[PDB]
Amino acid sequence: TDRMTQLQICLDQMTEQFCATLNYIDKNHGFEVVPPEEFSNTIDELSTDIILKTRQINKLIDSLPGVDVSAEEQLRKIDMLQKKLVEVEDEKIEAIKKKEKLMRHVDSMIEDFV
Amino acid sequence: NYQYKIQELRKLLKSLLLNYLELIGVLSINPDMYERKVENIRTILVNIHHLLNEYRPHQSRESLIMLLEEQLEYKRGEIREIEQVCKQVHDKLTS
Repeated sequence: TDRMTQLQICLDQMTEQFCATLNYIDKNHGFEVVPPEEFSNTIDELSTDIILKTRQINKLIDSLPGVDVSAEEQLRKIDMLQKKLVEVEDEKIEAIKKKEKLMRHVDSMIEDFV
Repeated sequence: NYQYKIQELRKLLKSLLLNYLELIGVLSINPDMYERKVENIRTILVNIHHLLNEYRPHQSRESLIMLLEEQLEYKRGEIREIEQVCKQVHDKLTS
């Protein structure tokens, strides 16, 4: 699933941001080389993205398909779909049989020069 | 149980943002804790990843169901497409 992948890649980017933050905090000021009013700017811009990423992630999780569905069901829906496939294909052969049967009919009259 | 897994996945995210907000100053947390925090903000992240991975099988079945369904619709499409033609022929022949 793509959504599941976007959720993985998203979580990946956030994990990195937490690291960039932890190490930026930790190393510079142990949270009490860069000036005070400076360490404050970045810290906010770094924690602002982390807040948005948390929203984004929660939305992806919400949009995951079959998120509120169990496994037992998924397996049923797959069996149900396979069965409908067999049927819809039986219908399709019939539809084609007939179309082809008709086309021959026309071809007949035409080659008959009529 | 992939549903319970989505539940805990949502709790961790909560407590993760909590711990961060404290660590980053927004919320209160006395200094000697600065460590417990950072440690938590790592255990939680690992737990999330692990939890997310365990969820893949579920999202794969979904990937299948989407295939199947796409097929099914495509087929029903072809059938419809043919019925149309028959009617169009019927027109050129009747009207």
